[PDB]
Amino acid sequence: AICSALPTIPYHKLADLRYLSRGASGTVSSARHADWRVQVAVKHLHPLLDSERKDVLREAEILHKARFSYILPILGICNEPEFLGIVTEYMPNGSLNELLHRKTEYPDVAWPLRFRILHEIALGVNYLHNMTPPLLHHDLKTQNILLDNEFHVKIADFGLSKWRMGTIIYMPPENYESIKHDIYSYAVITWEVLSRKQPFEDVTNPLQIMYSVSQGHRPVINEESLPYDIPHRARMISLIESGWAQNPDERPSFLKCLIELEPVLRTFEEITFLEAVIQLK
Amino acid sequence: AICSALPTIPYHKLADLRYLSRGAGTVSSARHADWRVQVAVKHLHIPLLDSERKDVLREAEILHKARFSYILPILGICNEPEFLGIVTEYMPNGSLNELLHRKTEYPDVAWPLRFRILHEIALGVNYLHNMTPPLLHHDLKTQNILLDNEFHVKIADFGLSKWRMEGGTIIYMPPENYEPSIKHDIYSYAVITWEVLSRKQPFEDVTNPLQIMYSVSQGHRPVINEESLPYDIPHRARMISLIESGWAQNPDERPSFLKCLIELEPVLRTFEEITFLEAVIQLK
Ligand SMILES: CC(C)(C)S(=O)(=O)c1cc2c(Nc3ccc4scnc4c3)ncnc2cc1OCCOP(=O)(O)O
Ligand SMILES: CC(C)(C)S(=O)(=O)c1cc2c(Nc3ccc4scnc4c3)ncnc2cc1OCCOP(=O)(O)O
Ligand SMILES: [Ca+2]
Repeated sequence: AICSALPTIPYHKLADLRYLSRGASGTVSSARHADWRVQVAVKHLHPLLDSERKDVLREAEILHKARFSYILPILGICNEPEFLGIVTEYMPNGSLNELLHRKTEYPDVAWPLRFRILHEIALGVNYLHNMTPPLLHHDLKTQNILLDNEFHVKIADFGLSKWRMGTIIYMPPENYESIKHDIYSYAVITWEVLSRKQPFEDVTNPLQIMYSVSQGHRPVINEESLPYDIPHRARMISLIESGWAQNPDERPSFLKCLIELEPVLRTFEEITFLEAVIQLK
Repeated sequence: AICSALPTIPYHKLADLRYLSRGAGTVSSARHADWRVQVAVKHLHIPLLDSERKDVLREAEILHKARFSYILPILGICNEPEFLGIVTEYMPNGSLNELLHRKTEYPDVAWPLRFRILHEIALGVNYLHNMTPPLLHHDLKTQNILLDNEFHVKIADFGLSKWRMEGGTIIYMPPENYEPSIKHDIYSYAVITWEVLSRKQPFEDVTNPLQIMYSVSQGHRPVINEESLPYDIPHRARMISLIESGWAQNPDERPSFLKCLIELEPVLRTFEEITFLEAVIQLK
């Protein structure tokens, strides 16, 4: 019956508070804890509403309960009449979205690192699904896979997460009008990691995406999207195709997904991961 | 308020249970059958005394409560009539002790990494001291500073730790702790700093540890000279000053970890980011 309380952080302890980004989830700022002498990230509201207050506390409780090696570590809650935010560790290398799509900043993203990121996303989500009761993330995207100083994964944005009791490109078609949601989002992420392409890039209207996916269309699998030189290409296409299956029942569990990925990750020597990171800006 | 429960891990979920080391308990590596991750298990030497049981659950609770970036992350408690242990993340690069003293395996341990390790030990301990009530480690040693895949620090062994409200080595113990304090950890930290910068065993020339205690109680400390600490150590003067104030005979004259961090922050900024990655690739 061992319990841990989430610390409360007085707002005045957050020095050098500097805006990072703004989204549907909230505003993100970087700061430094005055006493802990560490860099932190604060996901705050930035006009006060008590409905938004309950949302932030809900997210903070989920993150506190869901602590694991591949989940964004929550450091405390900053709860004041003036300000409200979730204080977490600062991820110096940002998101998987930027790593994949900022091609001038990152001309090369070595295969070992790409596969390690995919393994760690699967490890993080599997942990969530294995909790009592299971936690389902329900908003996985390359924007929510944060990367620490050594490009290790930290899953963020627990705003839509649910206890099993914006963009639509990662959403399973049955969700337009389930434990099998996250695996679908994961198959799209996998495709995106291996291609460095935006899913449905040639599609201008998101209603056209939604209609196509509802009819069984998926991001294109060919020589141009997934080149023949991808290590374990056949096996990876198989995983992607089972993950984004039209029938949710036919999509694998993250356990099955990990049992498949484990022999692939063992083909890479340990030093090749370190070498991949040192190559990166 | 927001509370988190420490998961309970059935023993049968720990596959490939292999012995790592034994000490004042036993540490084994395993893999979680459902989580598909490598874990470390600090368990009792396989007889189950109810006094030893309370000790494990006490440490498990301290580790759960003390979660931070530089503290060994607890994953769960394995509590069964058959077996009892603390399940944590596996630290693939072992301890600071091995890094420093396994000189054939590691001929060079670059200065940036050494300073980063010292910064992270100070960050970890400072966090403990800043809790309400403060947590005091009371058993810091190079054997208890574990190193992850990229040689980032994780402080372990909370067995002697306390809330400010048989064993081994005494070389990190302040002389006032000998016979029957918030200033204990800073003393252990000064010895660790000396050890990191020298790659030498404190009081190497002294065969008997009781002779060490007699020496320390008299005001003797590990030697500070050209041979122990060469003149080519980056920020040598500043570091000697930190070490000497940290292990002072008078506890009142020892700095807080905050003061220690405020001093170390400008030193760590002198090193370029790539030098930390380079230091780690050299060690592989
Ligand atoms: C995602 C991004 C790269 C556009 S960012 O917003 O600039 C960013 C976000 C961070 C974060 N976000 C967070 C914090 C708390 C919670 S509670 C649930 N979900 C969250 C998410 N957390 C940690 N570190 C972050 C770092 C970020 O960017 C890195 C800085 O980029 P740069 O200025 O280019 O060096
Ligand atoms: C310290 C060592 C290197 C001699 S080790 O014993 O081989 C070791 C220990 C680990 C650990 N210890 C632990 C576990 C749980 C608790 S609860 C409070 N304190 C602790 C401390 N935890 C995590 N990883 C460890 C890794 C260790 O070995 C390094 C790798 O050795 P090898 O497999 O031979 O390469
Ligand atoms: Ca070597």
